[PDB]
Amino acid sequence: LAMLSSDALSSVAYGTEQILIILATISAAAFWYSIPIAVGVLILLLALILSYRQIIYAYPQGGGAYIVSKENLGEKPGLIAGGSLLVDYILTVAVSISAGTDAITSAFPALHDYHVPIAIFLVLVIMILNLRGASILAYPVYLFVVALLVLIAVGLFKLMLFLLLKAFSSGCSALTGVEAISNAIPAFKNPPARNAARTLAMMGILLAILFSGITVLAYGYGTAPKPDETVVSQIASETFGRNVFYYVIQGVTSLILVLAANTGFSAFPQLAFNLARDQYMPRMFTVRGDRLGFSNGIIFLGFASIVLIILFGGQTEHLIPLYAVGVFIPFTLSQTGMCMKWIKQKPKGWIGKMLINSCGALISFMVLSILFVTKFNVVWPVLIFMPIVVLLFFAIKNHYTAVGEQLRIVDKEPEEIKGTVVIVPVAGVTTVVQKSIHYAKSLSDQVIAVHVSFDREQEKKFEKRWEELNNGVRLVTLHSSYRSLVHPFDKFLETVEAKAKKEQFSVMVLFPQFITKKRWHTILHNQSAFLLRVRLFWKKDIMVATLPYHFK
Amino acid sequence: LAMLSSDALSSVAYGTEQILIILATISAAAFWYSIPIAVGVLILLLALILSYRQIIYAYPQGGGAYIVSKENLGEKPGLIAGGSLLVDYILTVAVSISAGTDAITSAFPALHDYHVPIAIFLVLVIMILNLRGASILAYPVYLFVVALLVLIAVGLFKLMLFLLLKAFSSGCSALTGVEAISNAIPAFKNPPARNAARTLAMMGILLAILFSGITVLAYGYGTAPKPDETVVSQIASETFGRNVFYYVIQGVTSLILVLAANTGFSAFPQLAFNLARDQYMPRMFTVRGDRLGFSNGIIFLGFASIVLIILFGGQTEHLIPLYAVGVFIPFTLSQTGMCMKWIKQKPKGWIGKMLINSCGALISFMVLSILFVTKFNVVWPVLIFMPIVVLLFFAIKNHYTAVGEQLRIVDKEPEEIKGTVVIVPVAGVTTVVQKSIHYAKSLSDQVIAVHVSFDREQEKKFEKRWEELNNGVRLVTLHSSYRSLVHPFDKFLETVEAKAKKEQFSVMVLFPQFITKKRWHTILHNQSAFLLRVRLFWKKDIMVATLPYHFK
Ligand SMILES: Nc1ncnc2c1ncn2[C@@H]1O[C@@H]2COP(=O)(O)O[C@H]3[C@@H](O)[C@H](n4cnc5c(N)ncnc54)O[C@@H]3COP(=O)(O)O[C@H]2[C@H]1O
Ligand SMILES: Nc1ncnc2c1ncn2[C@@H]1O[C@@H]2COP(=O)(O)O[C@H]3[C@@H](O)[C@H](n4cnc5c(N)ncnc54)O[C@@H]3COP(=O)(O)O[C@H]2[C@H]1O
Repeated sequence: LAMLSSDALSSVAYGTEQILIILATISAAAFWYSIPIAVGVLILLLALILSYRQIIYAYPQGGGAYIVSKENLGEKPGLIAGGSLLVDYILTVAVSISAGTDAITSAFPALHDYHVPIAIFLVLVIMILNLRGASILAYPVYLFVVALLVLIAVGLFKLMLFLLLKAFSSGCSALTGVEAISNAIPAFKNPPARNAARTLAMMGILLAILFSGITVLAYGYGTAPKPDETVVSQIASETFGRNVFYYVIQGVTSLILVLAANTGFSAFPQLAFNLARDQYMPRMFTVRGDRLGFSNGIIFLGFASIVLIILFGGQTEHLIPLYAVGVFIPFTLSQTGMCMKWIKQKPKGWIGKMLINSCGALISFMVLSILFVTKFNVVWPVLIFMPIVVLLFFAIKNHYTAVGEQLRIVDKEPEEIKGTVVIVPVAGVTTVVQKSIHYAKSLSDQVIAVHVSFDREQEKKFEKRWEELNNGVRLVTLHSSYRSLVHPFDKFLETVEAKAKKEQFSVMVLFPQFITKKRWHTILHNQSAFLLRVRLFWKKDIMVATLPYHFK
Repeated sequence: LAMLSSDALSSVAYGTEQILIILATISAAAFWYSIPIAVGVLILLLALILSYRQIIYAYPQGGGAYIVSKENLGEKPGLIAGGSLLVDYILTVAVSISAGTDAITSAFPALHDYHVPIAIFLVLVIMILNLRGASILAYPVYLFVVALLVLIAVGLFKLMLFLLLKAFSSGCSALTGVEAISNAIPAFKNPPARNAARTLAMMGILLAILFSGITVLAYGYGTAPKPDETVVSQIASETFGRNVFYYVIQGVTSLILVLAANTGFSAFPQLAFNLARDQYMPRMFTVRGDRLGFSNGIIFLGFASIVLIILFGGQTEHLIPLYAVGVFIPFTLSQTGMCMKWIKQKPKGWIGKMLINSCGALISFMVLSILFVTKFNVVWPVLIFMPIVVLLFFAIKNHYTAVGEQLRIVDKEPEEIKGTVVIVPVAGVTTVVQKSIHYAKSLSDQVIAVHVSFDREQEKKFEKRWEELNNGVRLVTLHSSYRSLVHPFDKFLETVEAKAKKEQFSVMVLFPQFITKKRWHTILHNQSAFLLRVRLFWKKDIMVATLPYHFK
């Protein structure tokens, strides 16, 4: 469960802190109310757990909060859930990294001045880790569970209305990672659905225990959220006095928050694939296992997290309502979808599932409404992003539908080709030119070599050296008055294409891609051919073949 | 002259300011010494002018300070001059933009807090202007000349030892733009050499007049360099009292400094071409007039100027010794090269050219030595960049020489090809697939279509739809258990390449590049083919042809 429960188990490092921050606007003595609200949050958690249990039972293939919110409501709610899951992933990496840096700064207060630099550094190291592709993502979660359990144990040993709703919303903001198991069902044992339901029940129990313990410890110690450190940090400090175990707790908390960010990065492509299978995201994302869109997606979430951690300054309190909205819109849409699927169907336990999902959906909608009407000064990014991202999804869907309409219809075959002319541009006669012209002669005749010379005498010397060469292909030296390569070439191209069309031939070009095993010679070599392809050979409907001449 | 004299004529906005800053460490009363040093700088200017006059006479083709410093000394000094000209261009854009922003902030003191933001904004707007490719670059220079001439006139109307060497160096740092005419000789009238010499003489006279007037006005007004504004700004303010004409002077000064930055950007590719013609810079830069390396070069100088304006904070005083070193190393190397060319040859006026170039070279070497031993805390970027850039130039030269050795030698022709097999991967039968397979059948037989299916039933449906299609090409459905596209494909590729080699055939692949006239659909369409080309078709020596299927 660890590799998937990272998000939810790490949420306790800031759930109680958010509750206390919202309850600190009244007075310190109001911290009493942090005890009921917490269990109230747990109540919602119950519903969510129960609700999502049904989802793993409902969709063994693994749908999370998108398939449920698309197959049940319709196109627009499904795309809204998808866009909100995307913003949930961006906020997951942002908030998890911000809280990890805040925990580190709590451990080492001298670093507190450099909060956003270490934050962007952590984002960048996670980006690099997820760009170059385990059991190293399961030890930190178990360490965090053990450390927090023993911290709760020793804390108990030592110990032995609108604003309330705002606190309830900001505390439910500690329930964000529950979607991970519903998204990653297909990664389980032989009974995937039952095993995933069991492990999500274990996740719910463990998260409830951790959150309740942290809240009761915060109540007992009478702690308050200092801008310098988290509430869990204060609990550990007041329980163990900044000893080795306190530093262990801080390091493990930071590690699990980094791990939660990593889970956000590694679970975004699951959303991208679920969307691109429905023609809403680019087809590059359809090949999930080959990691095609993985690099682009990691780049995008890394840059978005950087932007949302610099604009918001790394203060997790100012980013947590954005995260709560981004994770609770999919919650509401998913629970509403489960409710609608239940009412449309007639299963045996119809009434119980009805009531549970309806209660959960109402609670989640109430929470997100409060987040809207309370922290709008930090939730307006949702109101500017969801329209943009959903309109982008719909634009992609419209484009793919138009392409399908203009492509599925097979029509009359084109006119029969009676041969090809292969223009083989040459810089200087080398082994690469010899190989390319040999292959061109293999493909067809009329192998027209062309050299766009920049000097008349050099042109004559090159033509003489060509006449020395034994290849029997006609070569055309085009003189360019200034150091140009496109205009003479495209003039010759127009002439040769007109001649080929009159003789009914298909124009083809060879561009030997000189490849050297050094990974930085690509800027040096064959960078004058990408010019030709981009400029005058992808606008003419002309085949442009590349011969990978390797270097040794 | 304006489009080339922008740099030198804009240097007066900060030359006298630098002189006064260096002379302000003693006392305000030391500003008297700003009068002799200025004319002393003028003396050096004379030599430089004279020296570079000879260069336009020596090299009508246009060599500036690189060809002179390569054809006369040798490889290492020539590459040192090239690298130092590159750092001179980076510092030209950086310092010119920084001084322009400083002049703007002088005009509008409320903007002085946002100095580096407006600086990076100006760098970015010049980058955009020089990325998308006049007479709009000549009016600002003439306006600046007229404004400063009338300012000098009204200023005269109103008015009617180691540290000294440091001031002399920082004042000679106002002589930076002289290289522009020597670089852009070929852009002149029918007698290019004589006309360029005449216009550089006019440049020298005008720059001397402007600098002498500004220095004498600074002496007369007793002005001192305030961190808030330039010396020319103080002159204009004390002469015209922040009237409309003072704002005109400030705006025109900022405009000409922006224009100087633009000249740096637009003259860097001249250096890049002069280097790549000698195999020291990538061959992408050889095609100067077609603007191949222009985009990469503009990107590089823009980012380097951003780095050197953020690290140095936009303070032109802390960037001006870097600029002076970067412009005076090429000065010294060029004058030494002219001296050595004179001594090796035996021209009529041998002794005069000898003495002039020797005096200029000694003065320039002394200036750069003082810049080294005085402002090293801001000149260490040269000491970390010149080794890197010169070693990079030598690495490129070695790589190109090795490639020439391994390529110029034409060897025995490869074995004769007896035909080709064209693998034509297919996603779904469309018009694009029909066109690509028609072209493949045109090229050769054994048109092997392949479909890497992700679902068995979908595979059967696709095969049935193919059998419905009339094309007589064998199709292979490869089943991938997970959503992959490389591994099944490269296994099939290994098998088919082995079969082709046994039958002695050359493997070829077709990848129809779906092009839509929208400039942002490239992320959507045909992004699963770049995967194949990069992953398993540029490591196998397999021709990879792309068919530009346009969209309508
Ligand atoms: N003598 C030499 N010294 C060092 N490196 C050498 C070399 N001869 C070839 N190479 C390297 O091998 C690549 C093979 O270029 P090729 O001449 O086959 O094929 C050329 C030709 O098809 C076309 N092309 C480039 N310049 C051209 C020109 N001036 N006139 C006509 N076609 C040109 O672009 C292709 C690649 O051009 P690019 O020069 O970027 O790419 C060259 C260059 O990177
Ligand atoms: N039914 C449809 N709906 C919407 N857009 C459609 C479409 N059919 C084709 N296109 C668009 O046209 C491009 C032409 O792809 P084609 O199938 O010729 O050529 C394919 C094929 O040669 C290869 N390829 C991609 N997926 C493959 C797969 N699953 N199995 C085998 N080859 C594949 O890569 C080429 C380009 O793939 P990609 O899909 O990026 O590129 C596709 C896609 O962008």
